[PDB]
Amino acid sequence: FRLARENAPSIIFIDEVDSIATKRFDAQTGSDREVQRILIELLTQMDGFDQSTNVKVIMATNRADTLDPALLRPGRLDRKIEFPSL
Amino acid sequence: KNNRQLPYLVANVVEVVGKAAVVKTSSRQTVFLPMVGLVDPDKLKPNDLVGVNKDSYLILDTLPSEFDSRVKAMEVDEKPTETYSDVGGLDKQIEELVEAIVLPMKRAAPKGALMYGPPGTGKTLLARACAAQTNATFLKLAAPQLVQMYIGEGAKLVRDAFALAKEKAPTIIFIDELDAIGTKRFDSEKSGDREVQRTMLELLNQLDGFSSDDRVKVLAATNRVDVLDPALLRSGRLDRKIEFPLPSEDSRAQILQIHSRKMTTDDDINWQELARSTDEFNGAQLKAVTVEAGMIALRNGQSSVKHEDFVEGISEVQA
Amino acid sequence: LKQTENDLKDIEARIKEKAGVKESDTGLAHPLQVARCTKIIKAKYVINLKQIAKFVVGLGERVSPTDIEEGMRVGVDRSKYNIELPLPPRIDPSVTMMTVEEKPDVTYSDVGGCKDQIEKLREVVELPLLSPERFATLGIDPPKGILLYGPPGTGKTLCARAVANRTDATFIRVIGSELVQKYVGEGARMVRELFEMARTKKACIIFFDEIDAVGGARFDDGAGGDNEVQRTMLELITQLDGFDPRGNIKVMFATNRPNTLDPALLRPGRIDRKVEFSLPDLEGRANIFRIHSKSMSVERGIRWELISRLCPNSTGAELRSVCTEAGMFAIRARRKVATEKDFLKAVDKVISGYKK
Amino acid sequence: TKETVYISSIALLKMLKHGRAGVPMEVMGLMLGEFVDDYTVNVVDVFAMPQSGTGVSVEAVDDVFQAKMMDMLKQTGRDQMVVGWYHSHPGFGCWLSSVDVNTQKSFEQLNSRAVAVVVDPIQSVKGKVVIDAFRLIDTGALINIQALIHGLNRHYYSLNIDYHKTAKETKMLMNLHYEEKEESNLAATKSMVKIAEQYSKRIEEEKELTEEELKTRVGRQDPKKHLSETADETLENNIVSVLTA
Amino acid sequence: NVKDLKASQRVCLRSDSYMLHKVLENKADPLVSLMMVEKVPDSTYDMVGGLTKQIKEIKEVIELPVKHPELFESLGIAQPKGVILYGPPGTGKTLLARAVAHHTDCKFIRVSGAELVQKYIGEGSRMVRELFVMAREHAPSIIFMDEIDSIGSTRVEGSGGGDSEVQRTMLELLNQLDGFETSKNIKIIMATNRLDILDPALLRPGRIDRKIEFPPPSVAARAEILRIHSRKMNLTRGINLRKVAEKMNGCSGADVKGVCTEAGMYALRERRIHVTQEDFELAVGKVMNKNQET
Amino acid sequence: KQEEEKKQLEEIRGNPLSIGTLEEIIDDDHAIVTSPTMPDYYVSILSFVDKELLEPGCSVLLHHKTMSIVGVLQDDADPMVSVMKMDKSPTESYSDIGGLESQIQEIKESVELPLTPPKGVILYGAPGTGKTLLAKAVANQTSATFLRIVGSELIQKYLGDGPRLCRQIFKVAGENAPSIVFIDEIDAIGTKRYDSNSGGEREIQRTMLELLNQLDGFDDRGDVKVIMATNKIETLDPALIRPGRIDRKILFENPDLSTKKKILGIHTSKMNLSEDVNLETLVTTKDDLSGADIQAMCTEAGLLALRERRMQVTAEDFKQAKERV
Amino acid sequence: KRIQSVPLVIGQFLEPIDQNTGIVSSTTGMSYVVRILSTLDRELLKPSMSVALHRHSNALVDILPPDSDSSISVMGENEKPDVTYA
Repeated sequence: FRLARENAPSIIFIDEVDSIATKRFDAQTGSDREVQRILIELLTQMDGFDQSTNVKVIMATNRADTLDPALLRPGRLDRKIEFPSL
Repeated sequence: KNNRQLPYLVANVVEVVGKAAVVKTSSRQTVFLPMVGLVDPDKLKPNDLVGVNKDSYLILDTLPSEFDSRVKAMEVDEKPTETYSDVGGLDKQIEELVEAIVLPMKRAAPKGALMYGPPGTGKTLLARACAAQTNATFLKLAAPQLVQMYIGEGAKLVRDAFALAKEKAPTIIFIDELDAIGTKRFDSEKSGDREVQRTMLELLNQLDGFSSDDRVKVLAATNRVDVLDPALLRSGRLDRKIEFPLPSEDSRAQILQIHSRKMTTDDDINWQELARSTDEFNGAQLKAVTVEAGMIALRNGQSSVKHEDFVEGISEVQA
Repeated sequence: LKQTENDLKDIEARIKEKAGVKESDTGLAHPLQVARCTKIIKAKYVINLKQIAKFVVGLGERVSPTDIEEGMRVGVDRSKYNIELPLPPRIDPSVTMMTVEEKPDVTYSDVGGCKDQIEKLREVVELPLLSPERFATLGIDPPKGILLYGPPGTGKTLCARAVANRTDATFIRVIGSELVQKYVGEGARMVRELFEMARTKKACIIFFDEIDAVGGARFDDGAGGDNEVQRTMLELITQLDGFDPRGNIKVMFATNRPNTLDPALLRPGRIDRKVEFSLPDLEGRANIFRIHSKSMSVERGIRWELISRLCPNSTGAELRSVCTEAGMFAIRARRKVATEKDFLKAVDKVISGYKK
Repeated sequence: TKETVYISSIALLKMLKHGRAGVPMEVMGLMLGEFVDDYTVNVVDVFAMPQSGTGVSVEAVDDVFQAKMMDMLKQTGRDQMVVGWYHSHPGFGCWLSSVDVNTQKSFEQLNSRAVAVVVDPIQSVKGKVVIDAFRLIDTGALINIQALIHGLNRHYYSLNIDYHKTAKETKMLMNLHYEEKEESNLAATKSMVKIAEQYSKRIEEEKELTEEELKTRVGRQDPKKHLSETADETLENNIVSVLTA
Repeated sequence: NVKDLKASQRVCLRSDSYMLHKVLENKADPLVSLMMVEKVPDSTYDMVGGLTKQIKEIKEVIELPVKHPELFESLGIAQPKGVILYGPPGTGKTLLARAVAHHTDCKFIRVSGAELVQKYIGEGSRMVRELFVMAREHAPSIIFMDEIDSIGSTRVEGSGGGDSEVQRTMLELLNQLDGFETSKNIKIIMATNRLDILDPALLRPGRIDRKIEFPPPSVAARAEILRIHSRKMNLTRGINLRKVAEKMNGCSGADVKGVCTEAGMYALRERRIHVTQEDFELAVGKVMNKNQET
Repeated sequence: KQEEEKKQLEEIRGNPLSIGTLEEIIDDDHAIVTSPTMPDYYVSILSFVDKELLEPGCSVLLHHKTMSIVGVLQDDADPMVSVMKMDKSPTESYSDIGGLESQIQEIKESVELPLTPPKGVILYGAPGTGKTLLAKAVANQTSATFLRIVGSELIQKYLGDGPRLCRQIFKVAGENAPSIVFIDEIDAIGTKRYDSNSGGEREIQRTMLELLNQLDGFDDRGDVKVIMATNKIETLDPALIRPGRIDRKILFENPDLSTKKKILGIHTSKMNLSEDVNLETLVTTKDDLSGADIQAMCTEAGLLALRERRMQVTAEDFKQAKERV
Repeated sequence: KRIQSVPLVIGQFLEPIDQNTGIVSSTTGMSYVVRILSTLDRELLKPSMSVALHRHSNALVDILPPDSDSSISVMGENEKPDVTYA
């Protein structure tokens, strides 16, 4: 992400971020503490970095549910584009 | 000069161009070398023991089958001499054994048969009987060893046992309660238990890996097997689903014979009465009756072991 | 006068052992679990029992004149490969923390209530420790090993100790937790020294408490460290099977659970008889009480029969919650001889306060 | 105590070559030279013991091959004193082996005195040299004295190395770098191929500096530093090409 | 010297000589795991402005405790060792926490609650103990419990029994911050619109000394919050923000940003770095959509 | 002088030498050692000081040579025992704790009474009023060596310390006799879990079991006694209980209004007040608080009267302070 | 110059103690007082960097322009993607 902002303008994209968007809702033991760091990371990184857009954080979503509005917090994930089809 | 140290760190080959080899140490260190002198391209191979000058990473020696893990946990009984008079009255599938093992072995075929039926009837014995009869390496490796916290480790264990017993092939591989690893479940959840599946899947592909080898007899004992696959009954895989139910009454008197056999006795004994009053013993319960009887013989004061001794071998609760 | 004296106590031994020191420090190198005699490439002559360069000397005649190699560690590690090789490098926990009591204080002690066991013990243990001959004359030997389960050791060990002492045989009690400890061949060697001292003590009871401690039949060997635990179990089983003379030496396993057994264990010719510790009963408690009482100053006008009347059947150990609880009632009632209600209240109290 | 070691750089490099490739092993073998009066450790030569699959040892020394050579060397006219011991000690300042000592110590017997030459062939390659020679004991000293008579002499205890060759090979050395004319002017008159770069290189200099100068408005990167060192590197290299034209 | 030496002390050891080459600065690095410490964060409280009444209350439950602890020690009390905010959510309450925690010059720490006690024995509670450690190192450091507080920006809505044991061990630390600590202007911010799911032992002072509730808010708060957020963005004169905030209903100070973003969304879609008034009131309803939507 | 006499003893060593752990002291006056860097060598002391001064598996003076034992090295890293509160005739007496007498007699009859029987007690209930205060009460009332240890303090993940730690405690218990054995907060070394294998800590049980091995290794006529303080009842061995040895589970409960009033009358008067403040005034408004919120009502009352800017606290402040804390 | 040379090792620059000094990391995790570029200065010096170290001289030879691909498990990299829209 910094390397991208080292590469700024760069791109940030994610394949089904809803995979990491799932985090521990309880003590979830194995495999779920990364996304704790990693989801909240971007949450901390979205919510914790300025708006000068050389880089957009993009995320593939067929499923936006395991996401959190912490992502959806405006100024951060503003744009929601829906693949129709249809 | 060169030779040797006790021992070297061994390493596993990758390339064998034609003169080229890289290995990675028992210290976990990848080194190329022109394939060294003391070693042979066939001896040369991944998963290998090698005398290797550690400093030079020059493979000094090949190292053979050796203090290499047999997985001390794993338990080998080599071709134990056993007959089919171990547990009597089972001569029924003792034929099926011969039909699935001896006859396939001694002529040119399955790589083994599927047992089922309660042991203590000496399923193992009939295996070990076949292990003497065919004179094939008996391997009883506990599925307790095969169920693993490590990914495909029982597979590795089955892999070692595969080779290690095939080292000693002709072999009868005797699986203890196949239903332990006899579970692939039904679905995509295999993360949780890959092992019981994948370890099973390991042997299957090792079974799917030969047919005409009758040296290898993979003999899977259960009280009854759980899943059934045309794999699980297959020529080249477990071919023959083979029962060992608790044998019939004087099939057990035949066992009770083998049990009432070696007791010094007064001949009060009547097996069939015992054998009918006892019911459906896996053999040793007759012997439970019997050893009680012998015990009860001294508990009856007799060195001779009598029907009463045995009916008191019955009397100590046989359920 | 006092200047230098500490020096040659050491500097000598220092410089002296500084040979042995530098006789370790060659190739960058009792009680061996691991000899580290390292990367001697000509030669390395080492058992490394270790995750760094685990090593073994044998397979072909391999020794070294005094010393295989170095480490200060010279030897076979603990897990042994060939022999000796350079005299013992080995063990590891002191000798044995297991219990060996010949002629235990229990002849009849918690023997109250347990007789079935005790009777089952008798032909398994008593009559053979009396006369293995009759069993040879039966054609068998006694049941070569005997599982005991239910409440352990309360009377269970004592009941074993009984027939041990009832026959005055040596009673070897062994704790499976002692068997499963922090190094390799932990129980093995002990199980060895057991089997060593077994036929030394023969006409004796080898008794295993906590065979659930060593684990029984389990898939837990899949973890990879429990193999040793199993290997110890393997060791024992492997060992115990053949060479324990079980006409004289008695093989007995105390446990909570009879089912947990490694299938090898209950096999005929290994464990023939399989017994539950018979729970101390209305009578057993009384006498088990009565003995618990004798340490205390207790009323003898009252009966431990009387107390055990009130009590349901509980472990021969807990029967002090009956008795020794009234050492206070002795001084609570200030009856140096604690009275009926003293222990009745104890039976009240401990069971009242029990609620578990 | 201040003792004069003298090496044939031949033998030096010979060892190096042998030692450079010798990694892992400490290279082993003779050390050919003498002692001129005291202090004087001469080296004409040296050589590999052949590989020791037993590694460096007092044992792995074979005096067969030396003689073989030494004969052929005597045949060569090649003859010296074996003056000590030189090995390749990867990442070793330290000391070689008390063995190596004992090894030598067994051997310096054969002389008035010897060496065990420390080499880290690793640390040798650095473009500077890494090396030492121990012989741990003295007569008295430069005459050190006490610990011997007090016994228990152990230490690193280097000797003081030197070496000499000649202006002769020096030429033949500096001959390193028909010839020049073919080798020089004209042989690297290739420039113009890069004029673009040669420009662009020079071109790029410019920017770096407006930058640099600017900061004038602390410590280095300084506004008036890299400026010259930058616009001065493309000045010359750009003038030498003129010689061709 | 020997005496100047201290435990943990960073030094130059003579490397190969394994004697001290010299002494260095004994020192270390920060921590993570969802309890991570954030070092004197930066925000100012006038941006949720119009809420400064509570902020002035926050100033009296934090800043004036933090700025001058002794005015309350001249008062003689134990000034707030922890702080609460209560009432309408969504203003960017984190700012209310931070802007003061910023103004106070205090490390504002963020600790996800449910992980402070866990299934792994010692794993969860280790966070608790270490949390007590690296917080006070940089004291004054104003702690905040993540995944607890119902202010609504930080809201997980705490938890009843999951955070309770966490609380019980933190309330342990919060009676421990009431122990030999007496750590004040070391404040876990427990700022919650919900006090039931958490033990009443927390509101027991020394954990939260000065119990203060942050309302309202309303048009006015937002209008200001609006006038704050719309202030940043270039606008079109003639704009009446009160009307816009009069349009605003069920909206909050962070949702106020939505309006300015949507009015900006409008105006940037209007090809305007300026923004008219209409966009905002249009943005109101459009944010009043999402305020009412989902 | 003695400087050099000693210094030569240092001059022996050489230096800097290696702090390193023992493994097995051996009578050869060698011993096998333990290195964090894991050279582990069977090696000798430099003998003036004593092997006996140290234990197998302890950090000892070692050269850089073979790690030859140089002599006695602390390994001051811990105290003389594991983690302990070592007290004798401790501060807390049954009087200082407010009325706990319900279970004071439990700790009295078990420990105090026999000292002229069971070997000790199990504390349960709440700390800071019942358990900790009771802990020292009869310990003071028997006036013996009170050893306070928390299972979290002892929560040893190293295999064998937890026992050795407890043994280090039992080391004191035997020598420092009469020794009150107190055991605090066992949630960790005392939960026997389900198994001896596969991720369950033996050092849990192994600590406890040996602690229990040493626990079950003593019972008395009232001299030396044991205390078990924790909230987890069934994670523990019944042999750890061993009914007949510890039959006392002392489970504290919120001090009843009078026992409260004693902790009140104690802790009300010990925070300044206005005679407006009264016990039954403070008794009644309570829900049956712990002995702490007794105090805590009284404590804050100062602060709330300090919030009134008065050292003599009103009746409301307490009523506020309690209904606060 | 030739003091510098290639066969170096990797670490992570931690922190300067002062100019041409600092604590860094090793890919062996070694962190020690070492030297750095006298080449760089201050603004030239970079406060955390993958770094270049001599083995024995063991000092900072140079920073490493930022490393990327560790685990994690990397990132999407399509440099000039092949897809035109429509």
